Amino acid sequence: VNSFSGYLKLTDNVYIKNADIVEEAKKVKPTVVVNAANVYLKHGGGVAGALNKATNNAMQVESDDYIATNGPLKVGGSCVLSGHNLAKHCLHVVGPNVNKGEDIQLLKSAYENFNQHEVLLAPLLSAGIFGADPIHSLRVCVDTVRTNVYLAVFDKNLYDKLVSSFL
Ligand SMILES: OC[C@H](C[C@H](O)c1ccccc1)Nc1ncnc2[nH]ccc12
Ligand SMILES: [Cl-]
Repeated sequence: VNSFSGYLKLTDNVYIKNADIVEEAKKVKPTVVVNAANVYLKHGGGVAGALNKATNNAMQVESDDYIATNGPLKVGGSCVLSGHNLAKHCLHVVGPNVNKGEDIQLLKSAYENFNQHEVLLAPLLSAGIFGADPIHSLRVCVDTVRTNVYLAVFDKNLYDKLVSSFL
C-alpha cells in the first residue's frame, strides 16, 4: 500500500492520472520523482522547468554542479539527484527529443532506468515538448517498466485519449 490516490490501473504495475506532477509530488512526497531531463540538465521548460521552479531553482544549482563534475548525460540515460522539497530523490531521465532529431528507439532505454527503483512518480518520457507520440510513450512504458510507476499526464484531453486508446 502506498499514498498515491485517484489513479487508473492500466496493468499490474502501471497507473495513470490526469495531474500536475509538481502538485502530485508536493502532496505525495514520493521516494522518487522522475524528471523529463535533457543531457545538460538545463531545466528550462516542460516538466523540468516546472519541477525546477517548484524547488526555487535549487534543482538547477545542484544540476549545474553535477554537469561540471561529470559532463552531460547520454540520451537514454539518467542520474539520481536530490528531490529537494518534492521527493526524496529525483531521477533525471533523458528521453529522445524528436525536435532534435534523436532516435525514438532510445525511448525504451530511457524507460529501463525506471526499473532500478521500486516505485516512481513519473511523466510520459519524450512527450510534450520532446515531440514524441504520447500513445507510443505509454506503450513503451507499459512494455518496459516492471517496477511500480504512477504516471501523471498534465493535459486532460490527452489523458482521456491515452485511456480510451489503451490496449
Ligand atoms: O509528456 C510530457 C507532459 C506533456 C503534457 O501532458 C501535455 C501538455 C500539452 C499538450 C499535451 C500534453 N508534460 C507534463 N506532464 C506532467 N506534469 C507536468 N507538469 C508540467 C509539465 C508536465
Ligand atoms: Cl512537456
